[PDB]
Amino acid sequence: FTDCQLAAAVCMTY
Amino acid sequence: GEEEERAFLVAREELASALRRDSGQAFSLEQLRPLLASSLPLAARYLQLDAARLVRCNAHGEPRNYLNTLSTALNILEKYGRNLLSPQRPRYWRGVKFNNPVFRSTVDAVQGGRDVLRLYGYTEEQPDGLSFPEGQEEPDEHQVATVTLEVLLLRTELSLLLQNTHPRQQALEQL
Ligand SMILES: *CC(=O)Nc1ccc(NC(=O)C*)cc1
Ligand SMILES: [N]
Repeated sequence: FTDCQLAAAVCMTY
Repeated sequence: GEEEERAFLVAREELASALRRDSGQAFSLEQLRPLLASSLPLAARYLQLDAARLVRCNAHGEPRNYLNTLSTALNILEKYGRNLLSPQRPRYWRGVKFNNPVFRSTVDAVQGGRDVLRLYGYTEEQPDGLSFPEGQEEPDEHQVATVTLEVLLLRTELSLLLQNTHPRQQALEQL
């Protein structure tokens, strides 16, 4: 994945 | 013996304080040299993370592959700790749900990835994931900063092993 897919996904699990 | 350990713990506390000062700070390989070029064993250098278990229990297949799956999990786990130290935390930071494709492919793809979230403060086992206890209203900055630094340091150590430029590569390769 890209670094922005990871950050956006982090906010998705909240 | 205890002097090399003392110098490590002092440098660990110094770098963890800078994380609290700025949660988006990027550390150079020079700033991490006191933490990278250390002869101390893993148990003396990783006080919160279980580096040996996270690496050996996930060492299955080729090192090119599982060291990378570990790095991606450590990368996304670092962002979890950095958001907790941010001056403007995310809205629902208190809980983390697991039914996400990226989460399944990163954190839930390595053994012990969920347990790193416990070190941040997500100790309440919920149906869909983990959450902070009902008592705490804000995360412990010192605990989050030290765990985020250890997650950052381990990802750095694994990245140098993949580049074959680790200062103690031969010792770490023998897990
Ligand atoms: C490229 C990049 O930095 N992207 C990015 C996307 C999302 C977020 N944050 C959230 O979704 C909360 C940060 C960075
Ligand atoms: N969430």
